[PDB]
Amino acid sequence: KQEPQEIDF
Amino acid sequence: QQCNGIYIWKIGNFGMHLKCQEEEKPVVIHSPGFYTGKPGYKLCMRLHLQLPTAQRCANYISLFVHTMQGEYDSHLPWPFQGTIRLTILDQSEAPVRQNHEEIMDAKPELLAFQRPTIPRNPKGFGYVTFMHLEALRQRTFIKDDTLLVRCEVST
Repeated sequence: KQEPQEIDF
Repeated sequence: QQCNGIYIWKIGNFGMHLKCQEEEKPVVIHSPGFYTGKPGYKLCMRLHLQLPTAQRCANYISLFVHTMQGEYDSHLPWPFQGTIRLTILDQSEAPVRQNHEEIMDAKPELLAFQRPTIPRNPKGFGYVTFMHLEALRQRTFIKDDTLLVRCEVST
């Protein structure tokens, strides 16, 4: 299952 | 009555964005800020068409969510907790519709779910590889040169 992630833009 | 906040993001002139991506130019667009309710959180979506040459994620549609400073922030709990359903809507015949979606639980330990000190939170939460562009050639996701993105929030 694809897991979301945090990205600092 | 139901109580989840739902936003429908219509992305027009999609063919233009695809041509740009194929020209190896960045394609980054955001949805207008929308509220999960009243009172509710102000959020916005971020869609990236990764370059044809991006190694980790070439030719993918990336989809993220950002918290924003909203007019009802003083009447809401923080950090944000809940689930968010992200969906790219199939616009083909209703006989059988297969949307492309993911459901994610917020992680209160991440600053992406706190209230930002500036209009839009620099940190976003989502999927770099939400949907491969090739998938658009398998079903009628694009109709009248428009892509439909749905965001349902359950607090």
